[PDB]
Order: sequence, then C-alpha cells, then structure tokens
Amino acid sequence: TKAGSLTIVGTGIESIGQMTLQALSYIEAAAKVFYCVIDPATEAFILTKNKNCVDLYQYYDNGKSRLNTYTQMSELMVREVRKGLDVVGVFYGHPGVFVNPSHRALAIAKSEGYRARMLPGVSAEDCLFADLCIDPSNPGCLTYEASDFLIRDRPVSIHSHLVLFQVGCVGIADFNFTGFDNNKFGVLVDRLEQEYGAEHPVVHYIAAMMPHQDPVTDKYTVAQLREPEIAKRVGGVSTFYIPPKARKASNLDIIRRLELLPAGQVPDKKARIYPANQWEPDVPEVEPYRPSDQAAIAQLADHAPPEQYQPLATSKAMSDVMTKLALDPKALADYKADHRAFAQSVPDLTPQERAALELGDSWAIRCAMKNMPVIGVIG
Amino acid sequence: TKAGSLTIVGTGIESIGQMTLQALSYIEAAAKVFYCVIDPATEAFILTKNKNCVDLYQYYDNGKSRLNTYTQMSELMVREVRKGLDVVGVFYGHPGVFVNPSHRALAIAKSEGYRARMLPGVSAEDCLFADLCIDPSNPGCLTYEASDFLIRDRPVSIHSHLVLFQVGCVGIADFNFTGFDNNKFGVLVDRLEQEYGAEHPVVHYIAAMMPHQDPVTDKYTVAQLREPEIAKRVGGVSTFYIPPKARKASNLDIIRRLELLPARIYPANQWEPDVPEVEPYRPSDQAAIAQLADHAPPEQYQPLATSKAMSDVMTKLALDPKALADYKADHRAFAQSVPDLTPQERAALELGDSWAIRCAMKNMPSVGVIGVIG
Ligand SMILES: C[S@@+](CC[C@H](N)C(=O)[O-])C[C@H]1O[C@@H](n2cnc3c(N)ncnc32)[C@H](O)[C@@H]1O
Ligand SMILES: C[S@@+](CC[C@H](N)C(=O)[O-])C[C@H]1O[C@@H](n2cnc3c(N)ncnc32)[C@H](O)[C@@H]1O
Ligand SMILES: [Mg+2]
Ligand SMILES: [Mg+2]
Repeated sequence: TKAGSLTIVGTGIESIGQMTLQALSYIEAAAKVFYCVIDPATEAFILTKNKNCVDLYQYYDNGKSRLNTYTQMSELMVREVRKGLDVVGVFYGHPGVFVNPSHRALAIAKSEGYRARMLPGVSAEDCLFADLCIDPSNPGCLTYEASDFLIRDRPVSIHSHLVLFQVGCVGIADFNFTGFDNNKFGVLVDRLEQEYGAEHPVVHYIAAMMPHQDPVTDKYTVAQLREPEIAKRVGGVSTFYIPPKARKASNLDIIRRLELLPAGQVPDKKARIYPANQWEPDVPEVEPYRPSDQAAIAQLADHAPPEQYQPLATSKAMSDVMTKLALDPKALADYKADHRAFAQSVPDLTPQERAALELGDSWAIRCAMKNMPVIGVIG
Repeated sequence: TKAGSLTIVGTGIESIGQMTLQALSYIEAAAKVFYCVIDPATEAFILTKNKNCVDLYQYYDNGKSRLNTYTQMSELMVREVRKGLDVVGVFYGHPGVFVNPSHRALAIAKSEGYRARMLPGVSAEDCLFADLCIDPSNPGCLTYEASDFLIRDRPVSIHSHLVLFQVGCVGIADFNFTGFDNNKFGVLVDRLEQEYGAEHPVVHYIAAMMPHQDPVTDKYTVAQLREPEIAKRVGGVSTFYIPPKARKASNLDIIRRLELLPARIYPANQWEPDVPEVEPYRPSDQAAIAQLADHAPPEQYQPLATSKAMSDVMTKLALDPKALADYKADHRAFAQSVPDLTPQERAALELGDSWAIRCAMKNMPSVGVIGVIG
C-alpha cells in the first residue's frame, strides 16, 4: 500500500446543520484540512474540529483569473498527499456541483496511485427543491451554468423545470472581494425573453445561509429583470428557477406499448398529481381528496401490516457495530482490511450475526436484522 | 395562530453517514416520527433517537397501487399535526427528489394553516456525481423519471449529461415485496437506441447502501441492454447515466456580446466515447504553481476573527432546534441570556442581519458574499 490519500467532502449550504455525519468524522480524522466556505460560523466550526487547516479562499484575488486560483487550490492539496498524509478537502454545498478544483485534485491523486474519494453533500439545487416545493421528477429538470447556457446555446425545454447557477457573473472570468459588476446580465435576460416571452415568471432564489434566516423566493417577469433596483439584488449566491410554460401531450403509441391503456382509449387530460406547482403561470390547484383518495383514507381504520412485511428485529451488539462502521472511519478501514478478524473482535454477536458480518453481503445482513416470513420506490 | 407543525427530512443514501446534523436533531426533538427507509441499520439508528416512531413502509402491499399508499402515508402524518403536535417525516435520500407523499403532506398542512418545511438531503443523483466523477456544470445536466421520459416524449440533449431514475420499473404502477417483473424495459432500450445509437455507452449506477460496499459503475452499450443476463441486473435501486456524444461549438454572436476571444479543462469525462487524454500540467498550470512560493494573503482578504462565545452560540442555533425557536420568538431576550458576548457581538445577534454577524466575526480591512468556485 502506498501512503497518502485525498478525501473531498462538503458542508451543505445552511451553516453547520447541513453537514453530513460522515463529512464531520472525516474532517476530525484528517492529518491536514484545506477548506473553501463562505460563512464565518461554518469556518469557525471546522477550526474546532481540526487544528491543521488552511483557508483556500485566500488564493482568490481582485482581477485574478479563477482558473489560476483553481490550479493553486488543487496543487496545495496534492502536495500533502505526495508526503503520505491523509488529506481532506472541504467545499461548501456539494463539493463536486459547480466546483472546479475538486475534480482536478482527485484525478491527479488517482493517476499517481493514491486512494481518492469524493463524499457527496447537500447542494444549492437540493435546497431549491426543498424551499420552492418542487420535485425534479415532475416534469423533469434541466440544470445549466448561466454563461455556458448562452455561449454553447444550450437548449431550453418549456415543459420541464429550468435551473440556472452563476446568474450573478454572466461572462465574468475573474473575481472581486466586494462584488461583481454584472453588466452583461442583459444578454441573459434577452435569451430568456426569446424562449419564454416577456411576461413569464422567473424566480430569484437565495437559500438561507444562517439557521434563523428566511430564503429569498421572489417572482419577477422576464421583462422586470431590466429594472436597476431588482437587477442589483442578483449576486454571487443567486440562482434562477424558471417554471414550465405549458404541459406536454402524452404519446399514445408509447401508452399502448407500455400497456397503460388498451387500443381505442385516450388518457384523461384533466388529471394531475397533487399538489400543483405554485410558480407556474395560471395553473389551478389540484384536488387532494378525490373519491379514490377518500377510499384509501377509509382503509386506515381497518389496516394492519401485510403478511410479507418484515419487521426489524436486531440486537444491541449488531446495531452498535453497524452504526460504528458508518461513524468511525478507522473501524471501517479495519473491517475492510480483514472481515473475519474484525467480526471475531466484536463482543456479543450471535452465530448468525457474526457470519453475516463475516460475509459482508447485503442479503446476509438483512437476514440477520429482519424477521423473515431491495425495493424503495416512493416516486 | 395555530399549534402543530410538519418537518420532513432525509437520511441520505449510504446508511447513517449521509444523514445531516439538522435531520438528526429534528428527529430527536420530535413529538412523533414517521419514517420510510430501505436498509435495516438506518431504521435501527432512527429508533435509538426517538421513542415514538412509526414505519410507513407497512402501507405498501402486493398488487396495491403506489398512489393509494402515498395518500395513506400523507394522511397519517397530517392527522398528528391536527392534534397540535410537532411531527417529523423521514424519507431516505433527499425527501423531495422522486418522492410523492412528502410534497402532498406539506401542501395539505400549509393550506390548513400549520407551519410546514422540508429540509434537504443527499440524493442518489448527488451520489452519482461523486462516484462517477462528473459535474453537472460541464456540460449541463438533464434529469428525468424513466417512464415519464417515454410517455411525454421528453427531449434528449446529446451534448449534455443525462440521468434516468426508476429504470427498474418501466410502466409499473403497483408494488410487490419480492421485486418487479420489469418486462417493458425493452421500450426504454428502443428509445435510447433511436436517440444515441446501438454502440453508445450507458452506465448502470447503484450507490453503496452500506459503508463497506463498493458502488456499481458498470459501462454497457445500448445494444448490450437487450441481453437477458444484463437486463435482470437492473433493479429497484438502479439509475442510468448516459454521457454526451460530443462537444458543442461556441456561438460567436454571443461570444462577441460578452466580449471574449474570437482548450479543454482537465480532467476529461472518463465515460464519454473517444475523448483523448488532457494534460494536467500545461505551461499556464506550471506558472500558476510557481507563484505559490512568494504568495501572501491579499489586502482585501478578510481573515476570521471571532470568539469562543460567539462561535458557540452560532453552532447552538444550528444544532439545537428549541434554542432556534427561542431566538426567533425574541431576539433581544435570547441575546441577553448568552454569557460572555462582547457588546458588538450581542448587538449583532439582537439584529440577526447577515451584514452584522459577518462584521462581528471577521476583520474588515482598509461587504462581500462571493463563493464562485465554478
Ligand atoms: C461556485 S458555485 C458552488 C455551488 C455549491 N458547490 C453547491 O453545491 O451549490 C456557486 C453558485 O452556487 C449557487 N449558490 C451558492 N450558494 C447559494 C445559495 N445560498 N442560494 C442559492 N444558490 C446558491 C449560485 O448559483 C452560485 O453562483
Ligand atoms: C422512489 S425514488 C427515491 C429517490 C430518493 N429520494 C433520492 O433522494 O435519491 C427511487 C429511485 O431512486 C434511485 N435510487 C435509489 N437508491 C439508489 C442507489 N443506491 N443507487 C442509485 N440510485 C438509487 C433509483 O433511480 C430508484 O428507482
Ligand atoms: Mg462530482
Ligand atoms: Mg423538494
């Protein structure tokens, strides 16, 4: 085994609360930490959990290309990996969603034979779905970088959700500590008018960064984005959400191939899943209590568990070790190095529990933890 | 005006580790918990954190429409809200990403006048970006439900990433405890052949659910998906990633209006067909690295300058839901009861404005919110 590793983790968007349990445990275990976050409470919190940190944010500067900064950020991390150290990089949100230097550093580490992994986090788009009360499933979601959207003439879909990141720095390749002069913003507004029309809604979204703050969820017309006092509200942490303009027709040939309806029958056009998208222009709210809904609610009074339902029935020893593998990176490493020896080290496991842990297979652990007489489709 | 609330939270995809600190703290503080997760170690963990939990998974059944189950799930949660209680619903991953009952329950609670909020979590798409080593920024990302993709003829874009959820149950409305007979999967494969070609890559992705497991990241051709032994590997936790065919050329009219020049970023997408190796250390990269020797902190860079007392209270507001509720009820009273704050710190907390808290915690030299790493 070659010494040295790079694990890159996120902190989420809202200070501290949106960090994952595994991001925290890897930060605490690291030999060195490199971080890039944009609120002071999160920075202070990281500095309590590890005493060998470097702030990557100081490698930005007024008038400096962001590409130069990114090469510097990545080289600082890989230099320490090359000394045989367990290094952790930290980026706000999800560390691989609209983040350049993380992909670069991990690809270099991997090419040179070091252990390299990214742990996912909660992005600004994850926050958007939660705060605007939409699901990417209905009716699909397109996500772009705003400048790229324009330069490569990326296609819109007026029947699906559209999300645009980096709307506060259209055509801007450098940095300033105070803020951007977003004077090419009109080029974006022109594209939106062309595709959606002057009166279609655009939602200006800023997720709350502090736990007591409310999110910004302000609706404007495409035309209203040319007013100055409205335009200056769009900054470095602004994202746009553009809702669908219309509903796309169903394909009858596909409906028959999928056997969803027989030949001769057409879908119910006036049918929608509750609730309606609140941001769409002139769309009425759907009824939550149709007769079929009301009948399902009646069945609750009766209801008991089905015969094939598998209730949880585990032990303290088993639950404890499974929790430990998720929260203690050193215990995980030991388990992976030798399943059998780790399994024999754990007190109080039953023969079936010890064997299931010895194997490590998903089927085995489920048999050991559930009363028997992988399907999670909630979509 | 009215007692009772609903907060919906997620657990992430990989057992326990991918839960957020705030999802955990709201689960602990709740009067009643309702959960729907799909591995036993996460279920066991939830049950150690609150004494009053109900498993929503028992409302599925063989040959029963998933729609009927979703209506029952939402009504059970809102019933406890109507009793004036603080209720938490828990769904695996992000609780609003391809999840029907969460949106339903939140919309009903809001319309009736109760407090209602969703806290975001780590989705299967978040895991996909991390494990396949791709960024939705480059070159854009389209995300669809596989059956909806077919039924409403949703457009493909051959120059952007494509992600498809629910590929294991094409055209299937009901539930079965054993698994799906995914016998309409061929209709999906036909659309992908029409749009991308028989030899184009499709990556079959399953994120690790247990902390010791490896992800499934198996690359097939579209044509290979017709083979019975390959098709039957696609199940209830399977997602597809389809990479771009090629790179789209820049538009000169727009380049002129943005005032740019009339150069691929490292690293290249490993999944895209016939993409060459990009050099990590070009001349410009080598010169950026040389500058690290003499580098010092910029003049307008604002180093953190805070106190133990101020850091502690900001951490407390993020990790203690009842402390947050107390502060939001009365900023003055809360700030007065925090020991050892400076006058500037106490006044900043009383205001609660972002500008005030940032001034209190940083040195401002001779005010920005600017995090563009994309
Ligand atoms: C360099 S990127 C980093 C994104 C981050 N890694 C994430 O996971 O969301 C910066 C862009 O993220 C989005 N963003 C960051 N903070 C946000 C917030 N609080 N609310 C809404 N969008 C935000 C904006 O579009 C911004 O221009
Ligand atoms: C009902 S949805 C729930 C999604 C969940 N809320 C999330 O945040 O990802 C079920 C679909 O999620 C995706 N999914 C769930 N678990 C997964 C895993 N471990 N790896 C890849 N995709 C997964 C699959 O597309 C699956 O058919
Ligand atoms: Mg990534
Ligand atoms: Mg949502």
